[PDB]
Amino acid sequence: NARVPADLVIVGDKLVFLEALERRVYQATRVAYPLIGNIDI
Amino acid sequence: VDQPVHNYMVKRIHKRSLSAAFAIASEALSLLSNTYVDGTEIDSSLRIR
Amino acid sequence: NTLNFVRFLELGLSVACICTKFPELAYVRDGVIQFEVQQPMIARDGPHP
Repeated sequence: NARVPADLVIVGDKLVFLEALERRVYQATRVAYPLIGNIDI
Repeated sequence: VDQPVHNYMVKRIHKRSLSAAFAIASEALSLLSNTYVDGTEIDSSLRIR
Repeated sequence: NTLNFVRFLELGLSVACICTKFPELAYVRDGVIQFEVQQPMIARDGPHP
């Protein structure tokens, strides 16, 4: 195992990660970030 | 009256891939192939570049 | 009264610039700076180039 700087939050009774990877990945590239999907109404 | 049930489920894999490209120019390819060597003090810098 | 003298280094605006001394500035016709910036790459598949 290795020590890694990463935030951990508590939701309900479960300890989960909370990652928002937009600077480590998808920064200064030519690809669009997912989770910005569209809807049709 | 009820009897206990057993379930059997089977899933299969799905195959994908990744691709990335890498290019070298014609001048760099000519320098790396050690063809037309001349002026060994001025072409060594271009080969190192 | 006596004036309160201001030095540029003690001001908070000195953090916004890199001052440097250059005596032969009157002889400089043109001075340039250069940048070499590279960018990362993500790898994908499917109907993409």
